[PDB]
Amino acid sequence: LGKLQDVVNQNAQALNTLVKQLSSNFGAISSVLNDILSRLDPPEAEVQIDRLITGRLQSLQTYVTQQLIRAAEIRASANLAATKMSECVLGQSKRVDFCGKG
Amino acid sequence: LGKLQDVVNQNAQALNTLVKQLSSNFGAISSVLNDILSRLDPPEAEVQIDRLITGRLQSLQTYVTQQLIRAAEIRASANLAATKMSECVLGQSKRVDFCGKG
Amino acid sequence: AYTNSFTRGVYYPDKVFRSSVLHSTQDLFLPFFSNVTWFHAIHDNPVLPFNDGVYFASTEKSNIIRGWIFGTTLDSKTQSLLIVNNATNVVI
Amino acid sequence: IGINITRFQTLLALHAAYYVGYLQPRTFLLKYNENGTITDAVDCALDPLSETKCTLKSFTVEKGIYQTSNFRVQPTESIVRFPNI
Amino acid sequence: TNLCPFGEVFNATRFASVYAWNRKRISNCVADYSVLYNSASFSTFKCYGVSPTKLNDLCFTNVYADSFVIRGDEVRQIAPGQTGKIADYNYKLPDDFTGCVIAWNSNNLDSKGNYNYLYRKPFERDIYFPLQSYGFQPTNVGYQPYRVVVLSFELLHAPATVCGPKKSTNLVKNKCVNFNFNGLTGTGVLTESNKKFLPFQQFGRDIADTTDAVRDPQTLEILDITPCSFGGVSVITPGTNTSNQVAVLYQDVNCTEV
Amino acid sequence: TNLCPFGEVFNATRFASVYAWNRKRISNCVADYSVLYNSASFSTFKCYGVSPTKLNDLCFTNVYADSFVIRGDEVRQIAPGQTGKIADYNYKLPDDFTGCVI
Ligand SMILES: *[C@@H]1O[C@H](CO)[C@@H](O[C@@H]2O[C@H](CO)[C@@H](O)[C@H](O)[C@H]2NC(C)=O)[C@H](O)[C@H]1NC(C)=O
Ligand SMILES: *[C@@H]1O[C@H](CO)[C@@H](O)[C@H](O)[C@H]1NC(C)=O
Ligand SMILES: *[C@@H]1O[C@H](CO)[C@@H](O)[C@H](O)[C@H]1NC(C)=O
Ligand SMILES: *[C@@H]1O[C@H](CO)[C@@H](O)[C@H](O)[C@H]1NC(C)=O
Ligand SMILES: *[C@@H]1O[C@H](CO)[C@@H](O)[C@H](O)[C@H]1NC(C)=O
Ligand SMILES: *[C@@H]1O[C@H](CO)[C@@H](O)[C@H](O)[C@H]1NC(C)=O
Ligand SMILES: *[C@@H]1O[C@H](CO)[C@@H](O)[C@H](O)[C@H]1NC(C)=O
Ligand SMILES: *[C@@H]1O[C@H](CO)[C@@H](O)[C@H](O)[C@H]1NC(C)=O
Ligand SMILES: *[C@@H]1O[C@H](CO)[C@@H](O)[C@H](O)[C@H]1NC(C)=O
Repeated sequence: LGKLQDVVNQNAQALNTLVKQLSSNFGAISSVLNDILSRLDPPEAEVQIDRLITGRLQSLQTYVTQQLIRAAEIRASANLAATKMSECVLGQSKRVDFCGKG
Repeated sequence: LGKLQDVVNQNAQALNTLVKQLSSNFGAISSVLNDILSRLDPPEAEVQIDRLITGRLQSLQTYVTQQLIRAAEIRASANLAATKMSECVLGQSKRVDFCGKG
Repeated sequence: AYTNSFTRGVYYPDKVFRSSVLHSTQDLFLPFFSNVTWFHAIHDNPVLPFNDGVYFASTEKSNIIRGWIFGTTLDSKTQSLLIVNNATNVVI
Repeated sequence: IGINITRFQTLLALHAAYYVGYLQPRTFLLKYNENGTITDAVDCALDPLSETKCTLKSFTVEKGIYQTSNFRVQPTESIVRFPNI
Repeated sequence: TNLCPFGEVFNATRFASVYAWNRKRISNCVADYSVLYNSASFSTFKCYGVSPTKLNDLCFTNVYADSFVIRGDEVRQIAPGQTGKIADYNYKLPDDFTGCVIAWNSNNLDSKGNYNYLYRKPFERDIYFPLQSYGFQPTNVGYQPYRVVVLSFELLHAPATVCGPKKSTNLVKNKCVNFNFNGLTGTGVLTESNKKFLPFQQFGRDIADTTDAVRDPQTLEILDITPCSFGGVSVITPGTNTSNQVAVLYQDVNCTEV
Repeated sequence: TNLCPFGEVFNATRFASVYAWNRKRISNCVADYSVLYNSASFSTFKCYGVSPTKLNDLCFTNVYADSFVIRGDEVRQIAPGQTGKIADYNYKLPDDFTGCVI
């Protein structure tokens, strides 16, 4: 099941990465947002929070972009599965080595 | 026409979002670039303009990335279409549920 | 007494022309289908609260509704807005 | 004119009805026509359909399912816990 | 063509005690910000939303002159992101203030002592007691009295009423031109138009938040602002390993511009 | 092995009128900037693209010493990005100026 387990592992790894990026300063004095807001008034805190926004947002764009490209790969796999479903479940396929060796 | 009309809608929505993003101030004092330039001398203006550049460029990179992933979808659909042209127009498709049910 | 406002009290939020467009804004608006405190002049006109500001529909055939007063305490220990609309003019 | 307002009162001549309502901070969608005139509006907070109209920036909403918001259970009260030295 | 009252504001007999600072609205006039900025009088002329140099090119719906005396050590407080009890109870510039702060020594004017100089959210005023005063004497250097004016500038969509000494040209139409309307700087093809502004409206806009139309501030006709003619330049070439001759496609523009 | 002519700069008998400030080129010599930086003679030593510590490790195709007198209130003006009548008419620094003000 290495294929499916890798799709699951990739999604879980990407989510664990996305979550772990909340531990990252990106140059702000903490990565836990309530630290900045409990320590700092808005004129200062806007500077620090812009870095957390920027870093978290850049991480989120990164995650979503990996997911869009992965979604295209899954969609190609879905279209391939749909085609084996059509040609080989709902049919028999003459395409050599399309529906298993033989 | 939901497929083609949604492709038109998607592209127009991507453009309209990219266009709206010109009005988003990205933490600069204003989003009208000529207003910044007619308010401020370069020692000040360059920070404000650089925030707008960083925002607009990031928005543009976003739009182009969305368009590259969408162009890959459209190209996969174009290769699919070209194959239905080659197999079903110029030929007959033996491949179950490739060119219509039945 | 009471009635329903329906879709009323909408105004131009800014002095910018826009056309054939579904623009969106946030402002102090009379909420849609909110409750309307329909006063009468029968045989009185109390001081109201202003809250976040007011809407004031006032159907007429007499032209006797001719002014408004606004402010904090309306009692000379404050400056207080007065409006009059006497025959032709608006006077403030 | 800068003045602070908490109260108001109409003037009538001693010789009628007036239909006071109250404003609120509300998000809205506005239909400007071809003559740059507002012909229609949506109060976004009114109901889940009106939140949908604002989420799509559209006066028609089509047959479907639209995430208008994230619901969050609100903090009931504030709790303070310091060492009792 | 009216001159603005800055000659009053910067010379007014008593600047107020900072607990209850003066505010003069300025409107319906022309302002020489250059003469103010070039004036030998001012110990500081710090500006925030605009450079004091740029001011004459740009104009405003209104300007508010907040006038008061401070101890000369206090000048720190009269900025976005600055703090103190005076700058809490009885003063505050917002942390995104659009304007200028102009201040100078007034020991020659406001010292006597002068115990009238009582001190205590953005532009808030307030009237146990949180109250204090100075007592300014001619013997007081940052412990002396200083006058300050804050000019806070208004950029609403209404027609401008306070402007720099900029001089209007005639209008030009159907031609790609640089323009400035009341401080709206840009470039485009000004043309008179059928977009019917309602009588209160002063700009017109489209999706981008671009000024797609204006109403001229002297003759109240409505102008479209269509873009100056633009498009990619593409060079059609055979191989250099065949010829050095080329042809140029100017994308979408009309040969009439080229 | 020539020691640089900083005595002819910092110990010049008179410095120039700032409308017409003097410029001295320095070339072909050994410069211990620590002899300057460790001198208590200087009320400020601020640097704008280099740290006065680092100077001994780094070296230059030329150095220009610009030398003049000012009123003590003016010292603010003599930096990149500044404003004031001298900074307008007769001592504008580059807004990316690499060097030190003493
Ligand atoms: C307008 O002026 C009134 C006073 O006439 C202010 O009323 C006070 O409001 C605070 C809360 O904001 C209360 O704690 C006080 O008890 C009120 N005092 C009185 C005498 O009513 C009011 O704050 C002002 N409003 C604004 C927006 O400035
Ligand atoms: C709201 O107004 C309606 C009539 O428009 C009335 O029946 C209802 O009791 C009112 N409720 C409140 C809370 O004012
Ligand atoms: C209205 O009232 C003002 C004074 O409040 C007065 O000058 C004016 O003549 C009055 N009449 C009309 C018709 O405006
Ligand atoms: C626009 O306004 C004109 C009068 O200015 C009117 O005749 C026309 O019917 C209006 N059109 C729309 C769509 O409101
Ligand atoms: C103050 O008044 C004098 C004349 O008494 C005038 O020359 C000066 O220009 C005024 N100040 C300003 C800033 O205009
Ligand atoms: C401006 O002046 C011209 C004459 O020079 C006049 O025709 C026009 O009505 C004036 N416009 C305004 C807005 O006062
Ligand atoms: C390029 O030019 C050389 C001579 O300059 C010629 O021999 C060759 O065939 C040419 N090749 C192509 C691809 O045009
Ligand atoms: C080019 O400009 C002329 C007017 O100068 C116009 O008649 C013609 O229709 C234009 N052509 C295009 C392709 O826009
Ligand atoms: C300047 O002269 C003094 C003694 O007059 C000396 O201490 C100092 O080192 C000299 N500086 C330079 C750069 O030669």
